[PDB]
Amino acid sequence: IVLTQTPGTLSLSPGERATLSCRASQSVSSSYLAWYQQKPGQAPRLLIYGASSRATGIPDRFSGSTDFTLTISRLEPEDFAVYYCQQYVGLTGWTFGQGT
Amino acid sequence: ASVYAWNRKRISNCVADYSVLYNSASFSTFKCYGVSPTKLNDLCFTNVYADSFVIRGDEVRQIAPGQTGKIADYNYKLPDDFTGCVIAWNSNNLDSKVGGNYNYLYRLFRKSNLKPFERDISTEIYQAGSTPCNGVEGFNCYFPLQSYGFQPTNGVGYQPYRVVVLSFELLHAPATVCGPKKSTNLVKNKCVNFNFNG
Amino acid sequence: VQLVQSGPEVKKPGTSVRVSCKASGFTFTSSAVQWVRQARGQRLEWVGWIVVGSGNTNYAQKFHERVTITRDMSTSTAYMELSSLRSEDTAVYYCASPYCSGGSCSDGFDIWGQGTMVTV
Amino acid sequence: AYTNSFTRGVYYPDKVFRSSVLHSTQDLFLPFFSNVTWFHDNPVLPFNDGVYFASTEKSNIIRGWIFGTTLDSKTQSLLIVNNATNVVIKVCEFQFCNDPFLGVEFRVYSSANNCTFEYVSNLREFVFKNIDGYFKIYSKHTPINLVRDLPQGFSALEPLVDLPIGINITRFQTLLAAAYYVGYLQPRTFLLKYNENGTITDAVDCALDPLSE
Ligand SMILES: *[C@@H]1O[C@H](CO)[C@@H](O)[C@H](O)[C@H]1NC(C)=O
Ligand SMILES: *[C@@H]1O[C@H](CO)[C@@H](O)[C@H](O)[C@H]1NC(C)=O
Ligand SMILES: *[C@@H]1O[C@H](CO)[C@@H](O)[C@H](O)[C@H]1NC(C)=O
Ligand SMILES: *[C@@H]1O[C@H](CO)[C@@H](O)[C@H](O)[C@H]1NC(C)=O
Ligand SMILES: *[C@@H]1O[C@H](CO)[C@@H](O)[C@H](O)[C@H]1NC(C)=O
Repeated sequence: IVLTQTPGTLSLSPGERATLSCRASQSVSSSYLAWYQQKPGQAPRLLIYGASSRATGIPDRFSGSTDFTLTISRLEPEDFAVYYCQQYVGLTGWTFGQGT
Repeated sequence: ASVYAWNRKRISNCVADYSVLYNSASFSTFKCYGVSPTKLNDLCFTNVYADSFVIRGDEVRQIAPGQTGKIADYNYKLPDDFTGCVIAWNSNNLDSKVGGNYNYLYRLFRKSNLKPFERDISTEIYQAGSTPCNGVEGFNCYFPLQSYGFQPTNGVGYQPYRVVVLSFELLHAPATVCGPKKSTNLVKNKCVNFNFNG
Repeated sequence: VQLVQSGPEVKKPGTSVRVSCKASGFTFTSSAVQWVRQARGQRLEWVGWIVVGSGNTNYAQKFHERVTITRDMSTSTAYMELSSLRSEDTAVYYCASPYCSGGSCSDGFDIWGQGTMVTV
Repeated sequence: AYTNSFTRGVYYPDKVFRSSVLHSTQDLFLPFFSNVTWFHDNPVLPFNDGVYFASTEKSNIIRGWIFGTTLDSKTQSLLIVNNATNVVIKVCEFQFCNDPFLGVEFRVYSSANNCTFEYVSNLREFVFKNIDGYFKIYSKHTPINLVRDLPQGFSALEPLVDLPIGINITRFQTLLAAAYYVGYLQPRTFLLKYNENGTITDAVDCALDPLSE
């Protein structure tokens, strides 16, 4: 599959809320879409899995939900990262979006 | 049979010539539990169950009471108080194929461990996560079985072994399976200590 | 619960690189490992993955023909080898797995390696 | 209907040769001059300590039996069918017909799961008893010169089989394609008269009356 990640850049001051979006090229099960947070220079970590569930260690600053989203209820200095969506439907065709 | 789906043959109402199995050099494994391998003929049972299957060499060690592992827990489990003999031999030249004999499968994924002599032959895709697989393999959706790549070029630990486990069961019954009886020449016109049947 | 990735590599074009990650603190043998790569300043790309239990693999179509993923349970380690290396393969390689305890696994890749650079 | 068992139902207690001796033994025997049921059909009958059976067919219509408890596949049961040249004895969790029969077609059972045992080998008399796990069958086949009766004569039935089957028998039923009699054995004492050739030629039922006693 091909996943489209928008916006290309999300510029927003700390203390505010952010909206991120991932678009599938076909209808897919929400159960296989996950969101990752990549702090530059580091490996990414899982935030949301199954489209709507929080990963262990993820604060309530973040929440989950062809169009899937990631919501950041509030931004702290450590929440400035490039976000990616990843799809695991089936055995192959797995992929990541371009990165917010 | 595949180890995940072992073949149980019931032996009853017959004479068990255990001496053949014991005496031959065809076996690499002959592990007797609760019984003596040279006295098997004198042990009468209601039922003898022969569980027949193929596993790889490294897994032969799992066919025993008190053992754990992929075979002991998900395919063919023996009870801690197992009574009987485990007989096995190298079958590399019988089962292995040049391109790999993949007709033999074992269970890798299961919700829980097997009970002693439980035979679970389900092929349902194993759900490792909380997401229903619905017949589709993928992340956290794995087929529970995998084949053995049995080949003539494999090292011993990966060669096939044929395993037959003879489980000895004594019930509130006549005990119909016993070994062959000793007999000697009849001696007439002399005092002898005799035994005619009973 | 950590997945420890091997150090950096420098290889010539036309050759091959081997990278690996060791699992510790979790049930590696009931898990799965995916491999991804990221060039500096670029997006994270999927390379392929392996189911540790079954050893079955699948790959991204763009790498498929020249990439092999395997594992050895005795050292709790997942391996990936990339052949016919190109200069475009200069990237940081990452590995990841779900957390597993016996037969119960997480629903996403929570455990990640630190990232290792391969230069071609 | 009922009839007089007279002096029938005696069998050789064991596999022992005895010559010109009167031997006193207690075992399950059909009491002399006991009351036995005369059947013309094949309903399910109880099996107590053991059963005495007799039949008088010239066309060999009655040729089998069912023994067990539930007879509906819940427990093990014994099916015996004596057809043509091969009599088959089989023990399985049979699911029997509610009205089993043989034709002149086979409709005895619809299922036979978890089989544990199988063996194949005028006036006809049989004794069926289950002692300590062995189902012992005794039999005799003699001429018949009566049309609707049980002849007042004497023969001891010889052991046929001793099936080593762990079967609980509380009920039984006959199988037919004719008339038969059913009696029950009791733990009575008999004085058995042996001849010089090891056969039983006569017997006394010790509980019949004060003279026999
Ligand atoms: C058997 O008992 C019944 C009474 O229930 C009696 O009418 C019948 O005559 C008896 N038959 C014999 C042979 O004693
Ligand atoms: C008697 O009937 C049984 C039915 O199970 C059959 O198998 C057997 O061959 C028959 N005997 C003869 C002599 O045909
Ligand atoms: C089958 O018969 C054996 C006795 O020979 C018994 O132990 C076993 O439980 C029976 N199987 C079933 C499913 O009832
Ligand atoms: C018959 O049933 C009793 C239980 O009422 C049991 O103790 C006995 O062993 C059974 N006998 C056979 C031959 O199954
Ligand atoms: C016993 O057998 C002999 C033959 O050896 C025979 O002549 C004799 O009449 C028989 N006696 C009886 C009572 O059967």
